[PDB]
Amino acid sequence: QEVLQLQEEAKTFITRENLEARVEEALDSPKSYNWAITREGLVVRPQQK
Amino acid sequence: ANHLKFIARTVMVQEGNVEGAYRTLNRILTMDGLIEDIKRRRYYEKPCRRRQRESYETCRRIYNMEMARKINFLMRKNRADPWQGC
Amino acid sequence: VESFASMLRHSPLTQMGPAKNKLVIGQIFHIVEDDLYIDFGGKFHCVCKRPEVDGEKYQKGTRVRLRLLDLELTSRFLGATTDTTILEADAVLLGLQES
Amino acid sequence: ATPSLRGRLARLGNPRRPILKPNKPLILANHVGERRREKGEATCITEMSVMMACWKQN
Amino acid sequence: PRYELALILKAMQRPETAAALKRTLEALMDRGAVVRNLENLGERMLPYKISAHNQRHSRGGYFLVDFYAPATTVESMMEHLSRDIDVIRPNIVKHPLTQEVKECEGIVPVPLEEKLYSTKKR
Amino acid sequence: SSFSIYPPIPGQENSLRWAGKKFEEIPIAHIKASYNNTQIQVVSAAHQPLAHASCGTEGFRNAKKGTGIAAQTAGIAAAAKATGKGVTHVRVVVKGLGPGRLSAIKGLTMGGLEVISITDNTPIPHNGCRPRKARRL
Amino acid sequence: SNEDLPVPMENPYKEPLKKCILCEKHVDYKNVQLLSQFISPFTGCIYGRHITGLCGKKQKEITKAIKRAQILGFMPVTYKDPAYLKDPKVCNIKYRE
RNA sequence: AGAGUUAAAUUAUAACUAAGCUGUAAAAAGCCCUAGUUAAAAUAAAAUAACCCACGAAAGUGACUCUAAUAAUCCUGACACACGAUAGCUAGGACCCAAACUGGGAUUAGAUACCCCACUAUGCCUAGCCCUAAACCCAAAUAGUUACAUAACAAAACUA
Ligand SMILES: [Mg+2]
Ligand SMILES: [Mg+2]
Ligand SMILES: [Mg+2]
Ligand SMILES: [Mg+2]
Ligand SMILES: [Mg+2]
Ligand SMILES: [Mg+2]
Ligand SMILES: [Mg+2]
Ligand SMILES: [Mg+2]
Ligand SMILES: [Mg+2]
Ligand SMILES: [Mg+2]
Ligand SMILES: [Mg+2]
Ligand SMILES: [Mg+2]
Ligand SMILES: [Mg+2]
Ligand SMILES: [Mg+2]
Ligand SMILES: [Mg+2]
Ligand SMILES: [Mg+2]
Ligand SMILES: [Mg+2]
Ligand SMILES: [Mg+2]
Ligand SMILES: [Mg+2]
Ligand SMILES: [Zn+2]
Repeated sequence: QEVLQLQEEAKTFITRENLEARVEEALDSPKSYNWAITREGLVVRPQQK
Repeated sequence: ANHLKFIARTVMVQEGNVEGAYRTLNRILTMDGLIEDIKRRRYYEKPCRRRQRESYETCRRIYNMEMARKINFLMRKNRADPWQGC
Repeated sequence: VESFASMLRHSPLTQMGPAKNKLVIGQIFHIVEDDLYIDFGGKFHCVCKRPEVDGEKYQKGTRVRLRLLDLELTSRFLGATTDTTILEADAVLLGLQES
Repeated sequence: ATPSLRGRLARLGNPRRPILKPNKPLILANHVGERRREKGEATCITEMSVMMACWKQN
Repeated sequence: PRYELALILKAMQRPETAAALKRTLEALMDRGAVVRNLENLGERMLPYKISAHNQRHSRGGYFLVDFYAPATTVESMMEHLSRDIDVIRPNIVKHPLTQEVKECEGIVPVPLEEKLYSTKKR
Repeated sequence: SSFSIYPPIPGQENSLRWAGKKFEEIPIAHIKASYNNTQIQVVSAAHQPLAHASCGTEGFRNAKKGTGIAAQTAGIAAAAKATGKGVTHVRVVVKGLGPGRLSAIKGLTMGGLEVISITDNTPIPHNGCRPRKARRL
Repeated sequence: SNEDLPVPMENPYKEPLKKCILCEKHVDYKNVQLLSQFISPFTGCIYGRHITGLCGKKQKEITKAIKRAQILGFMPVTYKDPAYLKDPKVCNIKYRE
């Protein structure tokens, strides 16, 4: 399973060709790692702003 | 020093009463131990001496904590006694 | 003849399971000013305060509805060999025996 | 919640090294202590100083 | 994913940023790395003022680079990012997705400790 | 009435003024309250010093300038010299833990000056230099 | 041959164990929001268990994540970042009374 | 153990502003090439978390990152082997701050002390020595039991 999984993920890695495209791609798409918790044990996410 | 100024340990006074704002500040600092820390850093305190303090404090806290717990548990039974002059 | 085990197994006090949050029926056998001494039938009486609503309806002999928290209030404290008993039970007085 | 007592005191059974060395044994006593009377500080000092300024001036 | 590169870049325009990211990743692939992904956490005001390369910096762009690399090479990449004047501050952490979460089964309550003292009657 | 204890961040649209100025434009009253003496300096938002008054400047001498009274007197003085140069409102920054802390603050108010925010910036090392040894060996 | 005698089973009634707000969440130095919850707004101190109320495991994860963030330059050290002031308040401390 | 890094302080150093600053139970001496604010490398030390109790054989270890890594299919065992807090020694480098010594100031009958100010060896890094501590949890290692059973106190009593 691990080898197959990595076999899949490898399609997506950054290479000498993808460099130009991928970089310009990532410069377009900001991501957040941010989220908060509630006293209940619940996750709260910011993107609803 | 490299942080932005005025965002920290800052209280804004309300309706111009300053004594109250200051009280609030002092409570903030007491609560976070900043006051005890400031006071304790005036002189140095050698490591063994500090070890001893921490241990004494924790003992003290355990005892006060537990005594308090027994007070609040026993508290019901302070009511007027039913059986008087039995 | 009924073996003790047989009795214990079917008793209402065994039926209850854990006594936390159980609705129960209890009866007031003693009063000091606001203090109602309620026997709900287990072991120790509990003691609750006379409510504000219909205060005079609570009299020695009355029956009331209780929410049982603890069957006996007991704890161990720092340095003690055994627990300490308050010799009381913990209950919340709900209302009186709606009937 | 009370701080943990497990492993803390130095005992024949305890594997590790002491955390607390209690000065006197941790056993709840049967009485509490008597409340400490408040240390006094001077009173009216502000009004005094204001009056003293008023005098020095006039 | 094996290592995580936390890049804080000097805040600049589009092309120059893109350039810095490109040359950075290239350096990574030359120290023998395999780059999995490139993430952009945006540009913000830095939490405090950061002094690097005779500049005192206020804002910065944030990026993550997940990559696999031979253990030997972290020192090398580190050296490299050190002397790049476009990097505000570099760091390389073991990728947080390698460590897996064990299960808090819950909080085991700790009973008060007993028999700390003998049965002496005072 | 919603009143936040927390100050108004610079990047925020937040509208509060005191005599038409933003929270940032208001002068700063620095107060260093140290065990033998208290010093006060009122300064521009842009950090040009407006006024300076200390317990020493106020003509107390060695031990007396430790006390609260002294501190208050320095406060009043500072505030006078300040209002001369036309500062109505001021944000207090209290540096140090001393006998003169509170006193110099409410001396700033007594002396006809208005305190909006009161900040404590006391050096708290996160363990830099080792302080001098304890008294009475 | 008495059928009414008790059976040596484990306690059926026994409650589940209470959980840290985070049991099986993932604390990551990269999100300063979650972290900045367990800080004092005025000082920047990290709160204790007796405030945050965490499994020792998580209190530890939180501490380490905080310090990591603070030095990698994600999160400010001396004050809670003002943005996150109005997020939900998990901790038990009361300053203003 | 290596290598890399730094938030809070602190300081060289300028820029304004003020005449004082420092210092005590109280003073004096010291400094005014000082003080407050604004800027700042190096050095050293590692708030809070920790009301936690983990790692290491012990001594010890609690800023961050990465690399290497925590003997034994696990009985006891030296004078043999390898380590071992602080202080101290040798050589080279560092020096913020602390500080034996010493010099000033008080105190006192005296004060070769306690208190105040300066400053040094030293505390740091590299390399080598030195092998000592109330190195004490004053409780040997490994398996066990809670039976019999109170000198006293303390951290209950015991078997192999
Ligand atoms: Mg061990
Ligand atoms: Mg003793
Ligand atoms: Mg001695
Ligand atoms: Mg710094
Ligand atoms: Mg130098
Ligand atoms: Mg003189
Ligand atoms: Mg630290
Ligand atoms: Mg082993
Ligand atoms: Mg052996
Ligand atoms: Mg040695
Ligand atoms: Mg040495
Ligand atoms: Mg030398
Ligand atoms: Mg020296
Ligand atoms: Mg000195
Ligand atoms: Mg002398
Ligand atoms: Mg070395
Ligand atoms: Mg030792
Ligand atoms: Mg011995
Ligand atoms: Mg042996
Ligand atoms: Zn948990």
